[PDB]
Amino acid sequence: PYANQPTVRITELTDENVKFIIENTDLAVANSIRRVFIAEVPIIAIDWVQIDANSSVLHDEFIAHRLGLIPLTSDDIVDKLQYSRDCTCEEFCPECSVEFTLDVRCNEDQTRHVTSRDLISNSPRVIPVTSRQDDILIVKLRKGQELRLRAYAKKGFGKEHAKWNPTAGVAFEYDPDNALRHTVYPKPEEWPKSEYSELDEDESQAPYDPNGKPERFYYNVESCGSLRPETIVLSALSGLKKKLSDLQTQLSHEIQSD
Amino acid sequence: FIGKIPIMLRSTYCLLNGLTDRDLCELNECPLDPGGYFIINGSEKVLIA
Amino acid sequence: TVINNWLLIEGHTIGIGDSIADSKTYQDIQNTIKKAKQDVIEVIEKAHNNELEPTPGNTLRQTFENQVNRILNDARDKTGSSAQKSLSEYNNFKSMVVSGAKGSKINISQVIAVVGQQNVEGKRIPFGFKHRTLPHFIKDDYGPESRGFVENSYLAGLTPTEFFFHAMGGREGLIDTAVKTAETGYIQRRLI
Amino acid sequence: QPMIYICGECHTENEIKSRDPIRCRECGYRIMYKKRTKRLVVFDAR
Amino acid sequence: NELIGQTVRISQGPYKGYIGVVKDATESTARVELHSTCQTISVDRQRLTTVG
Amino acid sequence: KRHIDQLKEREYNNYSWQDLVASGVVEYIDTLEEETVMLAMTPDDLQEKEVAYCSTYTHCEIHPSMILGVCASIIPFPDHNQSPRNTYQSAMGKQAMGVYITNFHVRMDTLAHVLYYPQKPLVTTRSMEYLRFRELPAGINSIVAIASYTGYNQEDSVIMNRSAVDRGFFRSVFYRSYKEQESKKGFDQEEVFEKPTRETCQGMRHAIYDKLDDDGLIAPGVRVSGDDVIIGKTVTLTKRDCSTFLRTSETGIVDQVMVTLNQEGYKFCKIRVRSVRIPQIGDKFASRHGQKGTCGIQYRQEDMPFTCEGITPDIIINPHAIPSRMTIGHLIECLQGKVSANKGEIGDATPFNDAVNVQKISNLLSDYGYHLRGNEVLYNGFTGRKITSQIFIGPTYYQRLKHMVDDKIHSRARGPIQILNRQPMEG
Amino acid sequence: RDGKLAKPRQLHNTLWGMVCPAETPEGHAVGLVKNLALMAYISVGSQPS
Amino acid sequence: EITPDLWQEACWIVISSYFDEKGLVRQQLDSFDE
Amino acid sequence: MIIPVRCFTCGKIVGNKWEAYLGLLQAEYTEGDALDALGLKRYCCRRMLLAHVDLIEKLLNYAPLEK
Amino acid sequence: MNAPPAFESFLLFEGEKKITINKDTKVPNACLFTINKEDHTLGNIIKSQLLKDPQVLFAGYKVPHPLEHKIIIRVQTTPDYSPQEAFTNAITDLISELSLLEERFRVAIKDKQEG
Amino acid sequence: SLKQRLKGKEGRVRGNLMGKRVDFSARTVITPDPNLSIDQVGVPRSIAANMTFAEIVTPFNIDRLQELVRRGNSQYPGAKYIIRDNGDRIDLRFHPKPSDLHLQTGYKVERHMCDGDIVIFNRQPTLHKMSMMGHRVRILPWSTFRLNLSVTTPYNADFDGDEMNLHLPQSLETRAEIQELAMVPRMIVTPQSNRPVMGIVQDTLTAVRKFTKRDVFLERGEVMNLLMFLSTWDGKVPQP
RNA sequence: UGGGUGGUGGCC
Ligand SMILES: [Mg+2]
Ligand SMILES: [Zn+2]
Ligand SMILES: [Zn+2]
Ligand SMILES: [Zn+2]
Repeated sequence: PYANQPTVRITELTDENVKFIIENTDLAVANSIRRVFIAEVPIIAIDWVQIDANSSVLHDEFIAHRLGLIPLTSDDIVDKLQYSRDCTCEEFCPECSVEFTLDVRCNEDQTRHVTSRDLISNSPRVIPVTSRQDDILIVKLRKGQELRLRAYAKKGFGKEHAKWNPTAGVAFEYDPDNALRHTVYPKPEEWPKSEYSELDEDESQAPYDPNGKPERFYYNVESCGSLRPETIVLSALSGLKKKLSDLQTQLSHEIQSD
Repeated sequence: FIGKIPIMLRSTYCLLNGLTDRDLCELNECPLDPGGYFIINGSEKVLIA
Repeated sequence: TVINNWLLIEGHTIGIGDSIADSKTYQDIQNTIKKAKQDVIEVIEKAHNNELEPTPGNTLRQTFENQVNRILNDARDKTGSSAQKSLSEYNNFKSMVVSGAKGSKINISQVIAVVGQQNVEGKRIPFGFKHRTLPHFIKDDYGPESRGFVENSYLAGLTPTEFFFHAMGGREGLIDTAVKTAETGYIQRRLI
Repeated sequence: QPMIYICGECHTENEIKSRDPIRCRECGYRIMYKKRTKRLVVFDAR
Repeated sequence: NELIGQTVRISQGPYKGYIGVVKDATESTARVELHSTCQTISVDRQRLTTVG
Repeated sequence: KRHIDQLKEREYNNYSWQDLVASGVVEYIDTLEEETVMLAMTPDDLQEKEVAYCSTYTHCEIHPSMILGVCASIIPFPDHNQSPRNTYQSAMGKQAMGVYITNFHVRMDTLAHVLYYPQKPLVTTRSMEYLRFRELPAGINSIVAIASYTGYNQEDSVIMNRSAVDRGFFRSVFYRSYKEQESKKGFDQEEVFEKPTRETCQGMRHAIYDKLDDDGLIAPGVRVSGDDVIIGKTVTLTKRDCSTFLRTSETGIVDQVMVTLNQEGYKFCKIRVRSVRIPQIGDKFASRHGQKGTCGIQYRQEDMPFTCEGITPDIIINPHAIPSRMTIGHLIECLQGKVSANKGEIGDATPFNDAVNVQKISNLLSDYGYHLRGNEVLYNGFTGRKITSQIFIGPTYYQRLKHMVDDKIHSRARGPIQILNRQPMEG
Repeated sequence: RDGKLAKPRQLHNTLWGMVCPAETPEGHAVGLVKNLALMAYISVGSQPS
Repeated sequence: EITPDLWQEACWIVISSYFDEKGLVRQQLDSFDE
Repeated sequence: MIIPVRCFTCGKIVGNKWEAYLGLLQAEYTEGDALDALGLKRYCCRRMLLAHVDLIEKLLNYAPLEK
Repeated sequence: MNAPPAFESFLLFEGEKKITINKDTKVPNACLFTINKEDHTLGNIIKSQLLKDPQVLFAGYKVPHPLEHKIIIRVQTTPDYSPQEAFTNAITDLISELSLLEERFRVAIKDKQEG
Repeated sequence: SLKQRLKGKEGRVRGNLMGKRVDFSARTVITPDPNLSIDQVGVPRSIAANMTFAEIVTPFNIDRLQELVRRGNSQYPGAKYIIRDNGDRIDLRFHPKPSDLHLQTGYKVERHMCDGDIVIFNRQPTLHKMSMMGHRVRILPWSTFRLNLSVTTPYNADFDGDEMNLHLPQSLETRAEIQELAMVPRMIVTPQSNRPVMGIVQDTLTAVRKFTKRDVFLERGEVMNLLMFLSTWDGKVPQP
């Protein structure tokens, strides 16, 4: 009647992805963690653009949309900034937003590549991912065309928009051999072995296990570069636990008021 | 003078004849336009066979 | 409500693998088609030697066409039956047909075994040109592949002439759809 | 009131008043495009 | 009415920081057409701020 | 071989198609002459020595697939589809949005649709090279999974990925141009461009004129909405309003305003208004095989199914759309899209090729670590459980039609009325 | 249009390589509107002297 | 010389030349010029 | 019209790989090797570069409306 | 036009109780917990944890409509054990599990970053 | 001539007498929604907020109608007109004075269409009686008519771009006439051939054939998850 | 300033 004791093993760790394994856990918990990776991990991205001049051949809304998808390095600021719907400040303050400025004019004859290096921010701790392999291209300008704008970056998570998703691709897989027979192969021999298969080349799938449960959930969380890949997992666990705590608080309030 | 005959684009008697693609781009007419339609009061009309 | 939520656990699909024979039914289908071609050639040969007894109440051309169509229909039905026998229990066409949700056994036969014979106005492809159906054929040819019998299957692709004959056969459905709407509404209007 | 316009081909900023024949003061080109507005525009990047 | 025909900036709430033009208003609330989306919404006058 | 060799150098050599006609190698044939020729479908097959069928060939087809029109030559594997499906695709191939012309930003066209991110097909036909389709495409390659997921895509409906749409998938912008000139109906009837006032103007609607400037023309970059003044126009008798209004439920942005003179020398102006159209529910999408459908619901990324790696379908279509219409070309295209994406080369789907078949594509796919029939094991997007049936999934070219739902929604409650018979108007 | 005759609407054998067998409207004008094949060319005429 | 079993490559070269010389709307231009 | 910033399906950043992809193509590299030389593993990301047509270059040829 | 704003999925408005409890009348010791502005992310784990309790006789969740953000969790327990205490015990167990998981993950990260 | 004005179709008798254009109508594309009862139709907010239904004030509902009148025409669950018993109507879109917001017992309120309202829902090729059924309204976010799938078969709808009309009865007697005669559940069996017109179709049919096979076994967790979806369940778990 | 005419297209 009590939660069991999970264990974690990490098999590969770079600055782009983390490949770990989770033991002794129900499938629902593992799936929910996988889900929080995608949706509810707060991150900083620009969500307010004012355009002063745009002589480029792409209309203003297209520029704003392309700007919003640029990943921003938010490693220690995401937990310090307040959601704009919660900050009591008037208009926009450094406590809840970051200001960006773009001003590029093409006077030379050759085309001018307006890249993310032309985005200038007032917060050194939040810059697009070109800190130190070209940059994100935004537009191209011909001679006589200019683009001047001003943008604001704020806090959000993927449940609101896909520009706040921190993860590029999250791979999740349990039971690499079809021991539990959740999936049923019509012709088993036609199917390639899984990456984490502990099975010799002769047999196609493990013998049926009448009394087994999903365990040993393999993960491969790849970051789009805005958060360090381990920070994504840590923030996901923290956010899920906080959501449960808030639900428990409201539940206790409702119970003691019935 | 007798009258004005509407001219079909990219014909021998159209200004867009024999021009290089560079000239077409400089004239704000893409080289991919097939022609073969008349312009009447600013509307592109096509003669169905 | 219950079934749409159990389907999330079960799942359902369709794909290329559900439209493949076991490479042993293909040989049977090929043999059946070869035998059908041989039989129509034999009927044609017996016809040009005036050894064809006219069927009761039918002209010589009419009975010739009757035997030809009978042979072709027999070939189509046998190949379709073999294709149905070949399908496994995990195939998706079979699952969606036996439940009556969509399609029918003839669709499975046409996808796997053979498209069949095309017609316009209930007859084989007419001699649109002078005594032939297409420039690629030869004058006064009444063989199977020269009058609109599509030998291949939808999976295996159609040859040019079979493709054109299939387009001819398809156009009739569109024309009938165009006219049926125009007539039924008027009929019902007068009735009411 | 000055109602600044832009020529179609030479793109030279030239002023024309009300009830005046539309013409670029040079190059005689007769196509004029209005300049961009001054009031604020705000686009959300969604 | 002063508020009608004014460019306004939403000061607080989820819509904080957005801009628009007031179309109709009452003694309690007002209707603002958002410059960024193809929809007109209703917002409280207290959370409003006229810009320009 | 000499003719082909000279043709291959036709930018150096002046050798062209005309020189080929001159040497008496090809010959134009009309229908009546066609009545008497003997035609060979292909030389390397129908001219070799066998039991003599005709052995008297007088011509040969250049390529059999050359008999299709412009629109039907973009269908991949058309010889694998039922006949009416090709006709339906040809019908709906003229309603897909895309970059309709390179210089679309200059023309002041009416009802111009253009897509943000058009892409060339991953699997093309050799014929669409001469249609310049790889320069003005219309459609986006999308990971399509054929499965019944939630029952929201059953009767020819589709499910789209909300996150993908947020990433710009199938986003499109919609232009619309307005025209208004001032003509003299008489010396007492003269129309001018002038901002109306509440003091002297008698006939007026409930749309205020603050959006436009003193010139009477609304400047570019100004948000507009339904029943908003665009060109402040008055008439003389005294002053009555004849100004044009942006039509209801448009809510665009004035893109550019041009001012010029007609032949009579009157002032003249065309105003273009642009609007961005996110692919919401109810929009119409169609494959290249006559598989039209309307979006049924949009799930976010964490709700869609996924593979061993985190690949989530962009569109999910019902399995029941295939068997009745027998669009096996759709399945073959989806299967070969996977091979084209993994191998990195653009596949070929010329109608009558005979060098490409299901077995070869299956082997090529097996050589990359996928199931040879293109199926994959998906996990349920909500509970994370496996699905007992393997799902067919792969890239496929979809194209977004122009029948948007926001252009068709309409309701009435005691609106305007006709004059002759006092009944509600129409339209 | 509005004619019950189907002979002018059917796909004749002679439309091989001259007219698209597939492209046609499906409304009341089905079969009465046609599009050229890709290689088709229309003769322009010449004096028979 | 004969072109055996490499005809797939050579078959589309003549098509490319034909569409380079004559456009897609050559009938309209020819008729109007005449 | 221009390279998308992010891959539509998964969300990988791809808007910076276009110039590198062209540069690799202007060499002995084939597309199958250029793509995974750039680190594009999932075919959803591969098709994003592989099937993208760049109309911005053609659009840059027209004279700008201003000066 | 009729597009809902993006924040309706996770934001509570004025006068919207996060969780509401109603006593089911068909069978004894049954309750319906209606949680606003939630999705499968939370209901799935709550239900899965509730099934490990041997005093619970029924536990499931459903989403009445994917265009509306609220889920209903139905729990039925043995007579000597209220559903509410079972629900809160499940919450505590999940929180403890997550805390242990994050701690061990931090330990593993430290181990990996220094060989 | 005068004869042309009423000769045939689009004439007087056939164009303005046996067929008219009516107020209180809507039309939009249709998309599937398997979470609605077969007698429900999902309408969008913009359509719902534009079509009104007059309601008689009564001491049993005066408070709610007063609140709706207070809300106005902008906020959705509001009103559009208030009609005095003498025939005069007071608009609500032009910020009326607070004195006119007061309403008596015999007044009429032109409130917006809320949930539970009754509508007529037809498809234009109206062949037989089962193409003009009545549904109950449920308002849903996006802009499209959503209807259950078992109801598509009578209408011959296809969700491939089709559109359907929506007529809103404007009187209590008409509402009771529709509710008691032409609700969807009352039209299950046709009198044309004494057999049902609505059946299980598509994924539901395929999966119910797969579901009731001899070797379909479910663990307790999935059984509870499925029983959560039975509206008529009695709360007793059957013995396995 | 509305009427009239034609064309294109969507669903059966
Ligand atoms: Mg339909
Ligand atoms: Zn702040
Ligand atoms: Zn000038
Ligand atoms: Zn990707």
